[PDB]
Amino acid sequence: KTVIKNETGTISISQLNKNVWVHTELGSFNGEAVPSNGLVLNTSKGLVLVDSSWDDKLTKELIEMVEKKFQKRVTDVIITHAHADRIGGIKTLKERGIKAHSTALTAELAKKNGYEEPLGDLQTVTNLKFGNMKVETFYPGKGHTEDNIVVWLPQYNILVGGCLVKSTSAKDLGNVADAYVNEWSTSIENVLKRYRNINAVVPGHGEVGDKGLLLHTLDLLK
Ligand SMILES: O=C(O)/C(S)=C/c1c(F)ccc(F)c1F
Ligand SMILES: [Zn+2]
Ligand SMILES: [Zn+2]
Repeated sequence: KTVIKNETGTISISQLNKNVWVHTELGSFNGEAVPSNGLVLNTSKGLVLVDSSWDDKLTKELIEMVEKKFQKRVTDVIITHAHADRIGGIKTLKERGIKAHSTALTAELAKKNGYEEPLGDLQTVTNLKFGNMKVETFYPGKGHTEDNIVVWLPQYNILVGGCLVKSTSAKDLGNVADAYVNEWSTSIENVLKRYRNINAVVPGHGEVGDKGLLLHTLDLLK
């Protein structure tokens, strides 16, 4: 697939189909680069992102790269939980007039932790349409965090698992300070029950996979 990088290599976009790309950014933490993934949706009414990035500098540069390439503005972002990889660029979004969608719980947690607040407009199931691009958001229950949601593209059967879903390279659950490891299995089961025919699964970190990433996450939770 087509892969396009910034000069530093810290931001990359990879094409999944004509209108759907994965964005990946490296956040540097004590000398260790840590990548994280979101989506870029190229719609007839603008660009929509699933997730920002670790901080405002990276978010600014991601927006600028995609607006230049796709020749449209970023209009909306969906924030999938209130950790820095997802929400760290919220100040940039607000000051540019980019709408930052989230559940109410994600917005409360953002505020509790000193971030600017997203809209708190998403429910347990929300169906959005941007141009011709359909987007469903789903709260499956607690897992990696109490608030994590997934994003589904029904025209492509693409699931953005976010940090609820571990990549094949993840050999443990990672940081579980804010996680609910009992509920996590049930939450993944709720995803597997809702979306029974999945073409790709985008984890929060690591390589794109398929429903096997869900099953891998269930095994890590044993
Ligand atoms: O494993 C992950 O998906 C994530 S988001 C871990 C994590 C976290 F628990 C707290 C803060 C943060 F900045 C993080 F990156
Ligand atoms: Zn997280
Ligand atoms: Zn994460």
